Amino acid sequence: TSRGWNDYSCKPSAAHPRPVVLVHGTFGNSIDNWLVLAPYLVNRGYCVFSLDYGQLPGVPFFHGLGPIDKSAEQLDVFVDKVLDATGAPKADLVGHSQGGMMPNYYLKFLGGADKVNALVGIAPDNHGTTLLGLTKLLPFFPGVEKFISDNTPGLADQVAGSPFITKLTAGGDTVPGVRYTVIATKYDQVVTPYRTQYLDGPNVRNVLLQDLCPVDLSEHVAIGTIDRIAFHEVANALDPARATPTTCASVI
Ligand SMILES: [Zn+2]
Ligand SMILES: [Zn+2]
Ligand SMILES: [Zn+2]
Ligand SMILES: [Zn+2]
Repeated sequence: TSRGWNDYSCKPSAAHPRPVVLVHGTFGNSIDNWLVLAPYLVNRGYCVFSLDYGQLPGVPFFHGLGPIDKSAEQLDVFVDKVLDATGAPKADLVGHSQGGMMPNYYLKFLGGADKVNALVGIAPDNHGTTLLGLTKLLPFFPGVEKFISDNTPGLADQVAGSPFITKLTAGGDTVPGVRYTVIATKYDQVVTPYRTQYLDGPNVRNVLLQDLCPVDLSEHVAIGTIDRIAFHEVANALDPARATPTTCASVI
């Protein structure tokens, strides 16, 4: 097999020689965040893999809740396991929200630079957010509310000015060797101002969703779960040689 989703017998083809690792957001998991994007990439011939991270005992389905440094270590082990199995030298990473930000910890402090070619962030909180902003996720994930507080570490670590965010962004945003893409939406209600999602460096491409389609009004959750315009742009970043401009026509 040269395509699949969590199929560890998958072997990346010559057209798509790097396997893709998908990294969910806050309150997400390896399956539900990626019900549209994973098949979408499988149909374009990628070997796709998705991990669970930040699990809290007694809270199935809703992850990204444990300490984000520990989450980055889970990502570390998971990428090694995907590379050990596929044979490939490097993986490409796609992440939504927390999952677009957390891999920068792996890249910067756990030697992920070696093992990663590209990091694509969809609505990533790259310089953190507020607890108030994170509460705007709750209507999409009701039932998680009773198991969390302001001290839930996966939430507190995302707060702009936290010890975690301070450590992560003390130096520059990027690490040499890696191609970074950020896809943001101006209607983001969770991570504001939305420009703080953007990365800075020589090898960064920041993209505003509404530049691609002016009438795509996706907010924070939609952009990383169901938005095919966003996902077309993800497919461009994963294979820049065969990229084609993303317009409203990608909505199907
Ligand atoms: Zn499910
Ligand atoms: Zn899970
Ligand atoms: Zn390692
Ligand atoms: Zn920065």
